[PDB]
Amino acid sequence: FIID
Amino acid sequence: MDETVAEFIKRTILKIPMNELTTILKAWDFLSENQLQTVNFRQRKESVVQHLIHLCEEKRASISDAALLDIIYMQFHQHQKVWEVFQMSKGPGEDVDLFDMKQFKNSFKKILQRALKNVTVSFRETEENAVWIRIAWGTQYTKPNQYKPTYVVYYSQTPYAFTSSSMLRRNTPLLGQALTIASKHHQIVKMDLRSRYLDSLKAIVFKQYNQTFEDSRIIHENIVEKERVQRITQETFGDYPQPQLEFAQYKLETKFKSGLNGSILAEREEPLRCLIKFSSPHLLEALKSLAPAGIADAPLSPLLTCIPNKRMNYFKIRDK
Amino acid sequence: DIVHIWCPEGMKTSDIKELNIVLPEFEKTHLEHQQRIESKVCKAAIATFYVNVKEQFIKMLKESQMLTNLKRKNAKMISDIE
Amino acid sequence: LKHGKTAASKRKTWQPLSKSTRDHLQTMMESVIMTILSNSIKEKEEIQYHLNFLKKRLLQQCETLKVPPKKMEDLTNVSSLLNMERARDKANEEGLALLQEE
Amino acid sequence: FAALLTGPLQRNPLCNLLSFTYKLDPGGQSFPFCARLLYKDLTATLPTDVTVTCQGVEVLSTSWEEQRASHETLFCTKPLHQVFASFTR
Repeated sequence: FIID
Repeated sequence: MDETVAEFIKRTILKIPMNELTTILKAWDFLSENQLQTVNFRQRKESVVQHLIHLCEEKRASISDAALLDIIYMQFHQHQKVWEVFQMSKGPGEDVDLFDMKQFKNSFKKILQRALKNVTVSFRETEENAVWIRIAWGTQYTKPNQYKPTYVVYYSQTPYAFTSSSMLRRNTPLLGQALTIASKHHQIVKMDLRSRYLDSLKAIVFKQYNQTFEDSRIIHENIVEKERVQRITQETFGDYPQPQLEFAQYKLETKFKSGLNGSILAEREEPLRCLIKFSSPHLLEALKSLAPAGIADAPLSPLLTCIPNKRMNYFKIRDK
Repeated sequence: DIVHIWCPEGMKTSDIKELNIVLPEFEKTHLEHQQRIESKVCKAAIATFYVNVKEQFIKMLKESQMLTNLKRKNAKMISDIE
Repeated sequence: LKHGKTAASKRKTWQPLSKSTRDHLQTMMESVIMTILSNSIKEKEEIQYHLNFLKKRLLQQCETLKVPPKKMEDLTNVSSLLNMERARDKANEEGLALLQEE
Repeated sequence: FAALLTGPLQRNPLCNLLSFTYKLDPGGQSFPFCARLLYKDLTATLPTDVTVTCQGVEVLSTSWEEQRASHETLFCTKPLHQVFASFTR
């Protein structure tokens, strides 16, 4: 769960 | 006296109700108080349109005086328009900035009279030095867009701004860089966060409003479960007052993988595109009641708890 | 159905106005009035009416094409300003 | 000037001629009656009678002729309607002078 | 000390640049003095850049040049609440  | 700017004077009388009609005209402070008690406010509303148009004729109001009334009407009624946020960046090699209000009001006026020939610029200074800016967009020929204005909120020292959504999207790089040059910055970044309450969007960003502190016959067998599902919500959310956000669009391009099914999308390499919107008021204290209800897991996901922290609601999620 | 419409050269189908049908109707009823009059000084005034008014029909169509010329100039320049 | 020869399908959406076209044609008929009577010497009565019979006939044939319903400019104010795009085309020349020189 | 100043005031919340116009009576004539206080060090209280101008007349003797030299020394080495109490002295 990373936000780009 | 022009007729088309006198239509906007009688429009804002029709757009205010009679209970807060004395609140707007005392803060407008252009008419004297003996003429406010002369006009009977207890009569028919179309007589209030006829009596106030004689007061605007004999005192010789202008296009800046009628746009001064539009700011005070949108200050007490902040619910009709949304507010997107702009993020300005401080350049390298800078330690202190030089700001002046007389240097701000002429540099923002000359940057809009040069680009377009019909731009109506009106200013109003409020409490703790916040400038409130109306822009009426005219293109090349007509007197500008009086029915659909555009508002810029700027607090005279912050690099953060609260700008409303205009219906003319082609002038939105023109409005952003004009605030960048006059406030001595070098980069404008449109940050993706929007709501309909301006008082809640200044609480979630500026973070000065969020924290204000200085029988054995009904016995449960779930001792390990009952205070486990509420201890995560007290160390993250708590019973403290929270700002209001009512919208969050979640653009998912994630995949499907689970240990229960072994033949459901076991050969798919293509992404499953999705978009998940939330349309409910006061969402930050609405999701905290699902965990003592038992319909949600006590390890709550961090995408719903980083919303006052990471300072946006538009998220893009990647998962295998 | 061989009734005529007189237009200047360079026009299209969607540019046909209302004055280009009345002008062949102006000359069709012009010859039907001349045949009932035997006076030579009365037919010369209608021949004076045939020259100067048709000159104003050329003048009202040359002004009308310049109204459409600067309207298309205002539509072409607005792509150049933008 | 080229030919006509209309279709049989065009005669279904036709309209009569507008009022502001006929009011300018009534105005220039009264200007050209005063042009001939200032230029005539004798027999001013019956030459006027053949022109009032002609303008009765020419306004009758405009009521019977059917025109297409496409929009046109007003012919009555044709000296003043011509000048008002010249004030706007000059406004785009100085509007270019606020743009090209900057 | 708002009764000694004339005209409106323009204040920023960081107070890095100040502007106020006041009047004094050194010899019986009202002298409108416009002082602009710009700050060069953000971690300090005392001013660094002091520019004091006059809005009214300036064709006079050597009294106002000695006064403008007196305001520029008493704004750098004296704080602003103590120099307003010296103006009533």
